[PDB]
Amino acid sequence: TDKPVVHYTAPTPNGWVPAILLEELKAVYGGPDYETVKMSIRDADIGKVHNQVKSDWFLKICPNGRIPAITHEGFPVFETSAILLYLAQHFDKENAFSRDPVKDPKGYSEELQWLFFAHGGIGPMQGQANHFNLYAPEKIPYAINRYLNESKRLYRVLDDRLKGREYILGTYGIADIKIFGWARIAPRTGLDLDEFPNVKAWVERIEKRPAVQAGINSCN
Amino acid sequence: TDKPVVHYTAPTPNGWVPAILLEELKAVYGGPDYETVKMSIRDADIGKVHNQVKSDWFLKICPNGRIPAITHEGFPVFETSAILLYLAQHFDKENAFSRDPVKDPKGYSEELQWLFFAHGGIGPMQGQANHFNLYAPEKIPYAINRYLNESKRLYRVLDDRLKGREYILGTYGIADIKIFGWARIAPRTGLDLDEFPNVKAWVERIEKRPAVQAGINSCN
Ligand SMILES: N[C@@H](CCC(=O)N[C@@H](CSSC[C@H](NC(=O)CC[C@H](N)C(=O)O)C(=O)NCC(=O)O)C(=O)NCC(=O)O)C(=O)O
Ligand SMILES: N[C@@H](CCC(=O)N[C@@H](CSSC[C@H](NC(=O)CC[C@H](N)C(=O)O)C(=O)NCC(=O)O)C(=O)NCC(=O)O)C(=O)O
Repeated sequence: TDKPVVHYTAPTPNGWVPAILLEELKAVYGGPDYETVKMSIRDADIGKVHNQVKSDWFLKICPNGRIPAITHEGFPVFETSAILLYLAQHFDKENAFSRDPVKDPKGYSEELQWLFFAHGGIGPMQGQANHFNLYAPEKIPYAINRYLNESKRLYRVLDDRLKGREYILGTYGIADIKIFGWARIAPRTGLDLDEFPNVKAWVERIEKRPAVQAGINSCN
Repeated sequence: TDKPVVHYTAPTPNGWVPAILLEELKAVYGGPDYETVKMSIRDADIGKVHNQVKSDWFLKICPNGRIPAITHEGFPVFETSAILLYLAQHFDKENAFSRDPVKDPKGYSEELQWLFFAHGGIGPMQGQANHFNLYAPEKIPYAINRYLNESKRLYRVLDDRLKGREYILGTYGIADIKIFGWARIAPRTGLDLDEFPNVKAWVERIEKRPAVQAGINSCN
């Protein structure tokens, strides 16, 4: 009775996103279902909790010792954007949320470019902004300013891409889902989404999807 | 003298990597030939040099205003890893350096996972280590140590992956190429590669390849 997909996750800008896609897929195709394994991302739990991202058994699934990761009938996939691509290729047969590499090589490339932009830019830089507010023991203005300025620059790139559209590649798909995990916590990072009104409306359009709520809530 | 790919680049851990793949492809297939446009990545040059990453004309090719980017018969691709994937899909017809998404969905997924690992882990974090240790106008020991330590953690993940192997996914390919651009300057960043002897031997075997040297040199 095991589900075909197991999602190892935590309620975070990265952990929400495969669950969002899984719920979107279910709403369209009727499946697949998934099992959720809630993992500790607290360094104070290292060694002493089985479901903890540094525990060795989990490194066989995600060698980086971070969430999210999935297994699909035993096959492991780590890194948010790679998980989204995997799930789309295996379950999104009508291309509702993703572009086909064979029939749409240029559109597929576009999708990869925006995923990699988020994966190398928004996620890392907004995460460093969060680091220097929440976790660094001292206030370090050089670093706080560096990462807030860089996050603002990246959100301007995103806002400009959203001008004249409702979604990054026109129709809602996995590039929106990846970025949305971070964009919905942008205010708490110190960005003003009212300064990026295309981004703000896009976050609101996605937040109101029932599958998005179900995916976020599955991580709690 | 036809050049169907134009590579907008600079001699940097990201700039080298598409040129390396282009030269690997040229050695196996006899093409594609390419033009190199050397771009200033310096803020001091903004508005003062035509070939500068924040120039409006370039934002039409790379909306993030960073190198590398390519055009292929006019079609733009930005983000190192997305460029590698595009060039592989379009020119690596015998899959000498890359896995096919249709014929090898598992291997293709693994390749994406390691590219995304590098793109969200090694490049961003080693780039921050370089910023604080090498380029910032003030020395901030907390930040230097944070990003040197995180780089070391990421290199330990890579070193353990390379145990028992010569290349990340068995045969040399685009996942190695992506990380190699950063790993070859790890000593400069501040990592002692003797502490990562699998990474060290892997850097050495890749550095010796004539196509690698040709790609690196093309960015000067
Ligand atoms: N590139 C990976 C990133 C996954 C990731 O960062 N997972 C986090 C929780 S998401 S919460 C956001 C996360 N922050 C952290 O993980 C903070 C702790 C970390 N050790 C540090 O020192 O920064 C971050 O900034 N991410 C940057 C990015 O997405 O590029 C995790 O498991 N952390 C546990 C641990 O590190 O032990 C992906 O896309 O899947
Ligand atoms: N994710 C992109 C990154 C491309 C990139 O960083 N390009 C750099 C040169 S490569 S040199 C390595 C680069 N450092 C820089 O670009 C230093 C300047 C920057 N503004 C800063 O303050 O961080 C870096 O750390 N990159 C992190 C990563 O790869 O994730 C660039 O054009 N800089 C000009 C500019 O910013 O105006 C990719 O993979 O293509």
